[PDB]
Amino acid sequence: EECMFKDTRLDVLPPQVNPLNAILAQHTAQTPVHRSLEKRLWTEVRATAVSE
Amino acid sequence: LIPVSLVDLININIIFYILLLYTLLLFFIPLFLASINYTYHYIYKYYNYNYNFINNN
Repeated sequence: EECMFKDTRLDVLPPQVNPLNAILAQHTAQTPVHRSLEKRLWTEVRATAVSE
Repeated sequence: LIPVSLVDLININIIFYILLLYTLLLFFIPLFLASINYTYHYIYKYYNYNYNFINNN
């Protein structure tokens, strides 16, 4: 009843959770493993492309 | 008894009383509505959007 006569903003703060983790986890769960290993090839070939 | 009377049942004088009373009520409604509640002060002070940033690394 005395909510107006308090300062409870510290008792209720916005969480520091990154929602991106929930997104990337759903991304890996849907993909297979050989595509995960392929991404290491896509990155490596991109490095050699920038090198040449 | 005096108040036991059919003349006092539809008394035009009391009807004038009611008329003037509620016309004045209508005139003064915008002053009766002029009381302040402190709820939007609370909403401004306590509503805190999430200020944390995204950091993939």
